[PDB]
Amino acid sequence: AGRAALYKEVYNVIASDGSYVNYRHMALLVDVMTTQGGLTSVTRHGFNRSNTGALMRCSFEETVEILFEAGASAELDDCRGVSENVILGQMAPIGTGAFDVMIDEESLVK
Amino acid sequence: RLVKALEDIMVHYDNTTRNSLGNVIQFIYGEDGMDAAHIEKQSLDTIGGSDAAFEKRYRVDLLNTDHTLDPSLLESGSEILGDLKLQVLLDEEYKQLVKDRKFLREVFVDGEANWPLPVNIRRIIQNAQQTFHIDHTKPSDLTIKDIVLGVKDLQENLLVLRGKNEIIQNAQRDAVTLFCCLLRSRLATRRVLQEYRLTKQAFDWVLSNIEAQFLRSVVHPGEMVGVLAAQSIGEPATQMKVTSGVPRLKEILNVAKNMKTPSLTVY
Amino acid sequence: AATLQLGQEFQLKQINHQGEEEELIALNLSEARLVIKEALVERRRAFKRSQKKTREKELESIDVLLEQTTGGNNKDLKNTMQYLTNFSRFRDQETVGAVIQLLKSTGLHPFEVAQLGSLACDTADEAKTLIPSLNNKISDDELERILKELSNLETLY
Amino acid sequence: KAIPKDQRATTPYMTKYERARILGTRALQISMNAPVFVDLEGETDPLRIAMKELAEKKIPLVIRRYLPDGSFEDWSVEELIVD
Amino acid sequence: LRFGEMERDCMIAHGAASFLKERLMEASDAFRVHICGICGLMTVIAKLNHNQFECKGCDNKIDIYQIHIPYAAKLLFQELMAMNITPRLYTDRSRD
Amino acid sequence: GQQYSSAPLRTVKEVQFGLFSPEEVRAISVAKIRFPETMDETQTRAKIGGLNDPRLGSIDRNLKCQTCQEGMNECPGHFGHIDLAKPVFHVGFIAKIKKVCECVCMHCGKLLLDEHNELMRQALAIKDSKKRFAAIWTLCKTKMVCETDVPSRGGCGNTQPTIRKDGLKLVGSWKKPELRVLSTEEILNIFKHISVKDFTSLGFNEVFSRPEWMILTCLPVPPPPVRPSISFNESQRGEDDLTFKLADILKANISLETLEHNGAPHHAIEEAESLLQFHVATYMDNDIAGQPQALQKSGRPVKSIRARLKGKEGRIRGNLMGKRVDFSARTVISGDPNLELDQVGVPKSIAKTLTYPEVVTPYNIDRLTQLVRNGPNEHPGAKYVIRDSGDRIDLRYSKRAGDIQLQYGWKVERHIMDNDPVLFNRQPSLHKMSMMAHRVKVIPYSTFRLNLSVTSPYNADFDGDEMNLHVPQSEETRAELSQLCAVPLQIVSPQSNKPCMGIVQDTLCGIRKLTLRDTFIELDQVLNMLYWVPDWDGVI
Amino acid sequence: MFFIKDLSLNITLHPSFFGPRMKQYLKTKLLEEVEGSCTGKFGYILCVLDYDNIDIQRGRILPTDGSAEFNVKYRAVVFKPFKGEVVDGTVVSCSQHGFEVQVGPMKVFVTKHLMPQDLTFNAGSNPPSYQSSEDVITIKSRIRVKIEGCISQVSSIHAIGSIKEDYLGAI
Ligand SMILES: [Mg+2]
Ligand SMILES: [Zn+2]
Ligand SMILES: [Zn+2]
Ligand SMILES: [Zn+2]
Repeated sequence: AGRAALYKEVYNVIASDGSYVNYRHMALLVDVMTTQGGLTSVTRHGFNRSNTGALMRCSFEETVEILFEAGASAELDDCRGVSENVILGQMAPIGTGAFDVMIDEESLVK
Repeated sequence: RLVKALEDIMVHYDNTTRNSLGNVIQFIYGEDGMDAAHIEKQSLDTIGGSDAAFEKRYRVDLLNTDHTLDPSLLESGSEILGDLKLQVLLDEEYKQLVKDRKFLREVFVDGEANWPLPVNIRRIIQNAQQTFHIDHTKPSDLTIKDIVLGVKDLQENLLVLRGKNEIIQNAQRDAVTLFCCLLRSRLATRRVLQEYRLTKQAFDWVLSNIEAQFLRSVVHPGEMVGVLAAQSIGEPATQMKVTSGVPRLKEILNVAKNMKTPSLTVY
Repeated sequence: AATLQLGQEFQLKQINHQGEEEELIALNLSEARLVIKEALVERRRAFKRSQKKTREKELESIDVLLEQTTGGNNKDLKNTMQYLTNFSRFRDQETVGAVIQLLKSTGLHPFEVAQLGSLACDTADEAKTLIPSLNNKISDDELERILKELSNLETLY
Repeated sequence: KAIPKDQRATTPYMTKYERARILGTRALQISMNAPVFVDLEGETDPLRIAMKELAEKKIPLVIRRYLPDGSFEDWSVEELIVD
Repeated sequence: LRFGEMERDCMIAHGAASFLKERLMEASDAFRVHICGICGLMTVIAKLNHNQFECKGCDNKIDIYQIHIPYAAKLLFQELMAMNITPRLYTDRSRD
Repeated sequence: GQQYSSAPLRTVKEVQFGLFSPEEVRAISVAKIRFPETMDETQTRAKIGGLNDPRLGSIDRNLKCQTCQEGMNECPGHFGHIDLAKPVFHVGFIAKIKKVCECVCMHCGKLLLDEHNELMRQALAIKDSKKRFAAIWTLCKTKMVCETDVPSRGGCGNTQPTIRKDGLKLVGSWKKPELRVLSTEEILNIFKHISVKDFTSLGFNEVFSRPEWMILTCLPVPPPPVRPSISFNESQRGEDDLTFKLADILKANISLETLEHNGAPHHAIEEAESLLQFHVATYMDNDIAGQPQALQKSGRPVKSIRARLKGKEGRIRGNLMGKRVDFSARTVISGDPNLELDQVGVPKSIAKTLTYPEVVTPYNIDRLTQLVRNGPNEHPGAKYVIRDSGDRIDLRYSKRAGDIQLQYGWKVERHIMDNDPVLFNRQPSLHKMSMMAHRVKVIPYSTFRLNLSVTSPYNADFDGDEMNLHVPQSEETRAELSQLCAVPLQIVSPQSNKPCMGIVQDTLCGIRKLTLRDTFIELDQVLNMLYWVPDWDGVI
Repeated sequence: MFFIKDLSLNITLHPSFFGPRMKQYLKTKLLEEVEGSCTGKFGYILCVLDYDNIDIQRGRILPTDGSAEFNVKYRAVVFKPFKGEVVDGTVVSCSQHGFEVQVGPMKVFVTKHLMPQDLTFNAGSNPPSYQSSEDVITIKSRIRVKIEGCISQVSSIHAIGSIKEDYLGAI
């Protein structure tokens, strides 16, 4: 019921503005706010207080605190996040780079 | 806040929306698996119309004179009348449409029949009539088993998930139920033999076009849907009893413990 | 050092490219020459197959015929062949099989029997001084016997 | 760990990203003097030649689609249904 | 011109990762550094005029990895090392 | 353009964050840095053993950086250290250490309560480390007495004091009341007596983090590649703020050692200890609340590392997520109905300024040869050549040589001609439609010309609005940019499942009057209307 | 020591080498780089056994440049020195700090301080030779050297030997 009610609340402001937005986007947004149980705020206290990699959380707002807690608690980063691959300066798993291209030597003789 | 809120969310090669850490937000993107660039507003002919119009349209009787079939519609209309098998098939199709009407009554309680769905059937029908020179006062070479079995064979060709297990087929049927109801509504024996007067190559061409466009309306795996949603919500925010607008949006996104106008709607 | 504790890739436990376990292969300067000189022959057959469509002179001449096979970038292997040949006293793989039969009869480590077959000694104290790993792992009389049979297996070529 | 051919349950259609990277890498190889498998109609641009090879499925590549659990599949661009 | 954060977010919205990598490396700044196998820090002294490498404090002269990171990221790592924080980099996945 | 290396090239995967151990700091560093002076006494070179000696990195290009050799464009830098005679605390850990002081005994160094307590048994079952430390802290912060015998255990029993933070210090209160200030050496000793299960039950990993490592003992010294000094006019030389902070740490450390060597006034030792603690604290984080702010001699606050990592447009926002890039042009945009939908009119000066590196192939060897023989002055020309050896020859001063012949495998950089897709953008750019590729059409003047059917997704108007143009420098990113970003491929936006581009302005007002029943056109004008269509079949 | 070990190498090929015969090219490269060179982890690589049954595995395309990367697993005969290892050798170059013994592809050095007291350096001879109380160490002379330490640098390996202990010296 909290989920459906949240969807109604968001949809209301959209329809009030006199605009149309597809069901997909609003559904995705609502679901993200409810996948950890309860209601989760969209804040710097609402996704930087849960693990996603030290870089991904530190990039948004409070950099030094997140980094210090990371080094203190010996945290490990998986480094498949978007911002992480951006910072390191190499290909990320998004779109074209979400798959590797290979070669088949058995196909060259065709 | 919206951009940095929805960023590391994408769709992998399994038609399942999950972030980089593997947390599943949605088992199917948009709960249907369709991109937002191939959806068009369609009308549901199952709920629309009165009961007398519903029974007047979706009943093609062969052994009864209440909703009998006009033999001048098709070439073999003199031999279709009096057949028990085709009448049983018409009973199964009619019962299926009635069950679809009860289901649509339970899903949409507002009474609206216009909803965004993929594949435009009207343009395919018009392109078939203007392509095969289908005009009025032209007997068709189709029968009841060709349209019924044609639709039943087209309903199995619609595939979004490429699995074969129990849960995969259950999610496929539950994700294709509405579209199959729309196809069973627009593809009735009376609607094709009476109004459209489609032939064999025209009907098969319509089936191939519906299946084809359905295979093109599938969302591609690997598309950033979180950023697209954050933009699709943040863009209308620029154009901006209870409080509305930007403050209300702030209270909703921040999930505040107190609202500007805490009101109820007691029914 | 020389205390039966080599590196990581040189440990007693080795793994082949198939995934099975294999013991470390230690070779002395006897069959080690017949294996290089051996494989270079089949390498010459492989070079002449795709082409279709006293003891020192033969050594250097064969090393030239095999130098024509390679791209002139591995002459240290040929100089190593001259080193081994100038320091080798063994010949024929049959006698080498007998030597392995005499080395494996005591139940020692492959590196130890490699240092045994690769060094020319007359007494047991020489083998115990040149090989710090062998000082009490095997009897001295047995080592002297092995050196006697080996002394009968060596022949001036 | 390389799913076999009888268990490949991914979409047989080539996506726009796969076609894009196949045309980009193939055109990059053609620009670097790669053996062309199709007879040219007088083209000079490498991208047009890459699209000419994709139109006849003469591109000698195979896609390693990574699955979210760490596995992958090998769908050759010749068996992939384009468009 | 400045390629800000919103521009990068648009490039992610289009799904082009190669243009993002090229724009954030070759089009701006690209640096090459060497990291050590045991510790993922940039203490590898590189004297490659004679092809020689070391890493101080962990006894390595063989296993040395080469990575291309932007100069700003190297400034971040060096500032973290100046702030008593270890940004150890590993080319292999130990967690699996 | 850097020098080649024989090391294996790999990508960067897992990144581990941990604390710097003092032994590892001493093992990474190369110099001790004892003299607070910047340059040498002769006002030249470097101090050799000071704040910026050749044992670290160097700038000015001409210098070689002794211990890397090579140059400044290659030098990663080198690390120094500072060996203190009195341990100091780190700002970002002052709270955490305090929490540790409220989670462990202050004598026997054992955890308060025990595994026999039910609440501790429930708290230890949590898998999250931060929640474990939180709850265990909530339990141990209440019990202020270790115990020797606990019914169904370590000894001690000494009353655990109350630790309070005050002026970068920790004061302990005993009720017994005896209040004594906890020194850094005592806290560090107690931390040295912490068992494995104790700190591993708090959330520490032996190989990466230690409570003893949380207390600063030796300080790393970053190279000038991090704090680049300046020597302007050879008589106006400016040093960075971190350099002044290192000078303060050296003066306070040497002063404290001198005061602790001969005699002990007990008060000047605490004043020098709080002075060194203040210089290190302000060195790590100058903007610390409840403490005085260090100010430079010019009149501005001291720039710390935390200030470089905290504010906007710093290292994260202005150097990683975003950055100022090359191969771009910004100018005023204007309309042109004679152009196509996806094209954009680029001025000739911009086309001659920006360039694109093309690869020499037997298909365009004659064309690129013509571009070389034309010169950089003419528009159909080139600017630089790149031989297969990875070396760039400029076309300027190359005509003095005479002839330049191209070979297979080279990369000649030409100017932006026609049919070249480049990214077009307009700030703030809140749509994915706000950045779209375009086909370059070379036109004179200085304004970007474009069709008015693209001004609606850009939200622009021809009144002084400037736009940005980025150019790809690779064929792979150009093809991937042409197959994913295009104006025809962005007609129907996925935002509201309707086309975002349409007929706007005078064309929409004119098509209505054209589609009126009273609108009739004569033959002589109809012929020109039908001939104005580009794809007209020619059938009237 | 002359050991045999299965080694793996990553071979890079230019896009111009993608013909059907490319496998041969691989082997070609696999020879030209491996035979004769040296590694600080496995020692001086001598020969490469098993030329017909060379595994090719699967070639992967790295992003830019378009070059092909291969992982080859083969069997090779390599030579790796060890510390405290009795070997034999022949002198090549002579120095006042000691004569440089040649053991296979490795040029070991023997320090003068690591020599007995009776062994003295003689520069008046051509070539300069080390004359002792019974043996004369010349270039063409054969000397049994006991290696004390070895250095394993990348693509470069040098060792230090000695002959002070008993059962050593000239052969
Ligand atoms: Mg304006
Ligand atoms: Zn290291
Ligand atoms: Zn340096
Ligand atoms: Zn206690």
